[PDB]
Amino acid sequence: DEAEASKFVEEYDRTSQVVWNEYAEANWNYNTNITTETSKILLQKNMQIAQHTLKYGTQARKFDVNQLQNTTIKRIIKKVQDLERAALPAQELEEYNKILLDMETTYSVATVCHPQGSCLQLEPDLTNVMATSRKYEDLLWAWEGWRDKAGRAILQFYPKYVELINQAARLNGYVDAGDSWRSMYETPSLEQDLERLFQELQPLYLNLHAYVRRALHRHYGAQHINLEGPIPAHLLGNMWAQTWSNIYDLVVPFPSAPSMDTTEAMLKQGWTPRRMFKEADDFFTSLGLLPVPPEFWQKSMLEKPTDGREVVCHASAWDFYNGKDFRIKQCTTVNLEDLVVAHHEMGHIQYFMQYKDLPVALREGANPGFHEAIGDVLALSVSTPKHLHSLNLLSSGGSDEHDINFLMKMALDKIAFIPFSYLVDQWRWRVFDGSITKENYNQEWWSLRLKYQGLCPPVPRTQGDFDPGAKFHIPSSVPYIRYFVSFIIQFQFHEALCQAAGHTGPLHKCDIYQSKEAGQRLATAMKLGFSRPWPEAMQLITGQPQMSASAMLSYFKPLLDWLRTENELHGEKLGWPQYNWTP
Ligand SMILES: *[C@@H]1O[C@H](CO[C@@H]2O[C@@H](C)[C@@H](O)[C@@H](O)[C@@H]2O)[C@@H](O[C@@H]2O[C@H](CO)[C@@H](O[C@@H]3O[C@H](CO)[C@@H](O)[C@H](O[C@@H]4O[C@H](CO)[C@@H](O)[C@H](O)[C@@H]4O)[C@@H]3O)[C@H](O)[C@H]2NC(C)=O)[C@H](O)[C@H]1NC(C)=O
Ligand SMILES: *[C@@H]1O[C@H](CO)[C@@H](O)[C@H](O)[C@H]1NC(C)=O
Ligand SMILES: [Cl-]
Ligand SMILES: [Cl-]
Ligand SMILES: [Zn+2]
Repeated sequence: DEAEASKFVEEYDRTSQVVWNEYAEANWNYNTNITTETSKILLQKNMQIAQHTLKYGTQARKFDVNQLQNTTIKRIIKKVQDLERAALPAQELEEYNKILLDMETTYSVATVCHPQGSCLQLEPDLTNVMATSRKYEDLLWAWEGWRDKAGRAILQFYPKYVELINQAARLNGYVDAGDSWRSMYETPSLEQDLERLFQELQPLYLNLHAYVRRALHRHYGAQHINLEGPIPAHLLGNMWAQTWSNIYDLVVPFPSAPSMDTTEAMLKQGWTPRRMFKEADDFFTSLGLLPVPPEFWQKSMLEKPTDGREVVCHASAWDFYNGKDFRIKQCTTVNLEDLVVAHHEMGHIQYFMQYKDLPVALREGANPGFHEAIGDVLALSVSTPKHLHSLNLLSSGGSDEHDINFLMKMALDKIAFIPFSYLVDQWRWRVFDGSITKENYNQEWWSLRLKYQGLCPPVPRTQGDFDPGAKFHIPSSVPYIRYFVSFIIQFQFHEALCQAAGHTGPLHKCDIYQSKEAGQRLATAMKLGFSRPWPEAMQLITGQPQMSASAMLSYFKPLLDWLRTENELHGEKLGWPQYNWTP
């Protein structure tokens, strides 16, 4: 048993390093160069990695894991027993691989055209319309057009995708794909834990929602906003209304305290995508954390190519499983939003670099939420008016009015995201368990959009619509609950790191730049990779083991007080009791 187990793990690790590296190369080549040739080569490398996964997975299942002495070895073998998609018979596997490729390509190439006129891509064109347009009809054209072209096109693939991903999950001992995905957390209480955290953020979200709804009523008119109903989904400055910070101009608490056009500041000062990533790299090293290798700068795709290549523009970070080659792929735009995204992606890279010496099976975050949180933690400090001023992107600080303005800007991103990030996998888990059929995909999506976010579609949906498909993570088959987890725990990390850095005063005023004490907490946790259950890494960072909304609540407490006073004086009804309302 124990000698065979150790040898197996050693053999698994050295062979996986080679196969995964080769696969990552082909995957990268496709993602940064969408052609028939790179598609063919990718689909072929799929079969190579599946061969390897089957070989070692079949072998791993011969071990009685719960009868093994060593913890690290037992944990590796348990994981290898899960073949994931390689559990599918050859015919279903090739079909599944092709479906995944087809969905990603469809989404990444979709355009929205005026007749006899120009065609708009999602990045940057439609994103910019959603962020900057203040015309109801122009916002609707982009919102609907994007769903018409990307969402509807995904529908033909989705039922078969569901069938095949569920089949793979069952062949690996799970009840469905949702079961398989949730198991990434190793937390039996997950669904209830997440529900409790969501409920805790309700007073803050409802108050933000009511305040923003009033400001939209002001701008877009009484005929288009029901002050007791859900908010039309196209008015929040973002394609998915998942973050609302682009309508800051419509909702400024104290318009007498003006803040700098940060984008114009970045453009004027000649900021480029490369500069944005260099500044992120500097923040990590200021903490005593690792710099990205010279290779990163050579091989990364940090901006949309202009040589005619079709690419997957959605930001992502890549581990090539050799401990040397790490890359980011991002169609970076020069603005504050993408500066935050650059930091998020550099957090993934930092995690890769930190756990690079673990066996490849353990080269994952403590849970998927941890991997998402790292970059966002640093970005919280980056976002402070004090720090932005030090980058010469803001002029100031430290009036109460500028303070509530700052908290509002942060809430529009961080608070608004809470119900959306909770909502995506509530929908998918119910698709995977068979409670939502292909007949009810869209209707149940909107039911949840209403229930959790208090949003309504600006135009009634019809048969053939598949709005979930217009969101990257759906055709791309990337689990989403990690983002909800991330947003809760990143505030816990911020609080702990700030304490470790000797910050006193309001949490939202903390900037951990150059804190070696903060860097050390992060490094120790990240080095664990997936080697221990996640509460150990939580414990290392925060001095306790639990997920908790208390840090986020504390961060936003002065804003909650302000919102309650403001909403009360205008007599807002919190929530959307007129829930059937649409515009
Ligand atoms: C359970 O098994 C794990 C895994 O073991 C490893 O993989 C197996 C498949 C097999 O190949 C086996 O031989 C191999 O060890 C054990 O985890 C390892 O534990 C050791 C000792 O704790 C770790 O050794 C460190 O190695 C790293 C570099 O690889 C060094 O940084 C470090 O070097 C020194 O540390 C000492 C501290 O005493 C200092 O004096 C020095 O300054 C220097 O820093 C260690 O030598 C090793 O990293 C672990 N490997 C993995 C993969 O986790 C584990 O010990 C076993 N547990 C039990 C209960 O036996
Ligand atoms: C894009 O992919 C094609 C395969 O069709 C390849 O020939 C070409 O070299 C690639 N271009 C770049 C920029 O690498
Ligand atoms: Cl939608
Ligand atoms: Cl996840
Ligand atoms: Zn991420």
